[PDB]
Amino acid sequence: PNSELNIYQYGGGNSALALQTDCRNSDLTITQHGGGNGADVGQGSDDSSIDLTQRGFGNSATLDQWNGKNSEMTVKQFGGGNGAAVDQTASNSSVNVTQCGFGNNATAHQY
Amino acid sequence: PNSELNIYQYGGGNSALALQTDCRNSDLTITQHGGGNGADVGQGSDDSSIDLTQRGFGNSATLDQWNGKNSEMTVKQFGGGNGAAVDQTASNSSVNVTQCGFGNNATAHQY
Amino acid sequence: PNSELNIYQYGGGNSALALQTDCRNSDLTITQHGGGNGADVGQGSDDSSIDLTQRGFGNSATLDQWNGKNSEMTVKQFGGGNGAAVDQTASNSSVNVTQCGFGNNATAHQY
Amino acid sequence: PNSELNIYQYGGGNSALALQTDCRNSDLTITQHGGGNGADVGQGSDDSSIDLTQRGFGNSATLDQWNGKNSEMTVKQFGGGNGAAVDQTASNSSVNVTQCGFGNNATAHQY
Amino acid sequence: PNSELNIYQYGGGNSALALQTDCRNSDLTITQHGGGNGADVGQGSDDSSIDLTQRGFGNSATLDQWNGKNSEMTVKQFGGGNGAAVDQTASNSSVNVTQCGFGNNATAHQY
Amino acid sequence: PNSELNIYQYGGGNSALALQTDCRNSDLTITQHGGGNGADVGQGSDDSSIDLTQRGFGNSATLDQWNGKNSEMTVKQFGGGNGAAVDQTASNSSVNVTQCGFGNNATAHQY
Amino acid sequence: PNSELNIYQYGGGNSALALQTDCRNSDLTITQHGGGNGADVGQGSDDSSIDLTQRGFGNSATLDQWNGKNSEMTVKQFGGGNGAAVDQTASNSSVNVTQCGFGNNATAHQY
Repeated sequence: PNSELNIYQYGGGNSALALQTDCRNSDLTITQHGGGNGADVGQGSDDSSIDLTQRGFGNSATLDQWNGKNSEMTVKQFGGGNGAAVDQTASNSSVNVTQCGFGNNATAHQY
Repeated sequence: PNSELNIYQYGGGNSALALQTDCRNSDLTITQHGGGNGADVGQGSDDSSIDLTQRGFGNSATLDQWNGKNSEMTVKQFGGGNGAAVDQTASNSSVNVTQCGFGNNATAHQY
Repeated sequence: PNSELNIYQYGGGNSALALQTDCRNSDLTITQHGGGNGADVGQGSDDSSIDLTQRGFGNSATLDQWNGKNSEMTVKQFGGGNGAAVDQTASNSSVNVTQCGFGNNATAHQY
Repeated sequence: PNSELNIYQYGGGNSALALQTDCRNSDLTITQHGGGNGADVGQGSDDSSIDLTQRGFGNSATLDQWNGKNSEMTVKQFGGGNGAAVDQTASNSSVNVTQCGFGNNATAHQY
Repeated sequence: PNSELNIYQYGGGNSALALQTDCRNSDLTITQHGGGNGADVGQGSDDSSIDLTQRGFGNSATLDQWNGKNSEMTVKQFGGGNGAAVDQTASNSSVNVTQCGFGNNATAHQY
Repeated sequence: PNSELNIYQYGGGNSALALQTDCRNSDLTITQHGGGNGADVGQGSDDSSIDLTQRGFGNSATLDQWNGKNSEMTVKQFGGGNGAAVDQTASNSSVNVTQCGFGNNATAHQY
Repeated sequence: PNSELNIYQYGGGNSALALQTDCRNSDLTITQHGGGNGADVGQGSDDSSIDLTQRGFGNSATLDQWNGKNSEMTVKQFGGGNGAAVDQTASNSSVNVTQCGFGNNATAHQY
């Protein structure tokens, strides 16, 4: 099972927690640009992907992709203080969240 | 097999376009409070729900839920100039967008 | 059972209440142009259609189509302060109200 | 039962009340031009028609068709202050009232 | 069982503690350029590799790769005061941490 | 094969090169205190130990423990500018070099 | 074969060259105190020992122990400019050279 977890941080004060378990041929990528961005990502889904990109300051993301197969996550937060929380369990399914600006809130649930 | 689509406007200058076709056992609800809020919503998903509530001024929402089953979409825009675009094709899934404040932008795509 | 309920509002201060239940293969359409127009429309009839058009200011319509089949109801209110009250329960039946001008009152019941 | 109720009002201050019940394959039509004309028309007869035409001001009409079949009732009031009172219950029968000018009163009963 | 642990230190004030136990056909490499960089690396995984490179000043790294097989760790800290903490126990898995700038904190967990 | 290679540096300008290959059940330790100390150490010997201690400034040590078994090398350099060059291939043998002061040169070979 | 070769140097500028080959259960020890002392020692004799002690300045020693068994070699040079050259090959034999003062020269051969 070729499973890859990548964390790239540029700037200062960004924090990332990542978990990949029982997750075969799947990719989890976190890329944070700027400052004070927080990420918490769990992936336990086969042939699945999670891409998290935060660019700016004070953005928060909590992502959970569990039990699914052939499933995709994209989260892109541009700006300041945006909040994202997503759970994805559906198979052959995809979730996309894109927040631009200040103070955005998004919660997504796919079963 | 009951299908309901509802529009409520309170205030002035709010505009709503709604479409429900091939959409069985499904509810689409559109409620705007205030002024200048714009909504364009399409629902063709069985056993599915759309709820958009706009409260404030200049909020814009474009919602599309097609080919899904047992799917729920909720968009709530509080304040001014919030923008939301939501696409929903997954079955047994939920999208929730909650925008608070001014100038918020959110696009959610869930397949 | 393609059931569609459409409300289009252009201008300011228009209010529409629409209800569609137990209503198969049926369309309800409300179109408001101008200002201060009030609409209350309920439809529970199979293979039926409601068409309410209000163009002007201060027009009010109360429209109820219940327990009929293959029934068409149309109200067209042009101008100011027109009042229409229409109840339709007869099957395979049509009601048509046309008001032009100011201060008109029209009552129609079809059983 | 293709039953149609039509109200056309042009001008200002005209009032029309129309009732259609148990009235199959039948037409009720009211046409008011001008101002202050009053109409009260009841229709409960199968395959039968009412045509009321009031053109002018201050004309009053009280019209009832009940329990008839294949019955035609036409009232035409041109001008000002004309009063008409017509009751029709006979089947396969026709009532025609024509008033032109000012202050005419006409009463017709057909059983 | 060819097990190699290499440490290269250039400059001054860099300190590194490295432990390799029960770790067959596996490579652990530490390379520090500059000053005041701290490293603590434990490797007990078969056919696994850990590569740590710190370039700059005041960077801190804590890396634990345990019980895995065919597992890769890459940690690269460029700049000042970066902190990294990574634990990997998953087999056939890869963790990559890259920090650029000042004051980054990165945590990686892979089981 | 529990094989551990540790280098501790306290102070500034110290440089340490260490390689451990084909070396089962063996420890290589380098400890540098002060400034500008240079060490290069290779270990390929089974059940062997390397202890290099440099305390001061400008000390240089070149240590090669190859093809031996049950072999110990200890080199201790206190002060400034000491040079030691030691090669050890003999099995069940021990080499001990102690330099105190300034400008010492010592060469040790054991086959 | 427990074979030990130890060189202890205290002071400055001391130089020692030491060779132990084919020499089982044997000890070779050099102790130099002071400055400029030179030692060159080869040991290839079984169950035998070499002890060289130089205390002072400018002392020189060339010691060769070969093909003997159960042999002991001791040279003690105290002071300045002392010279010692010793070859031992005899079995069950001991050579002892003691030089005190300045400018002493001693040659020992035992076959």
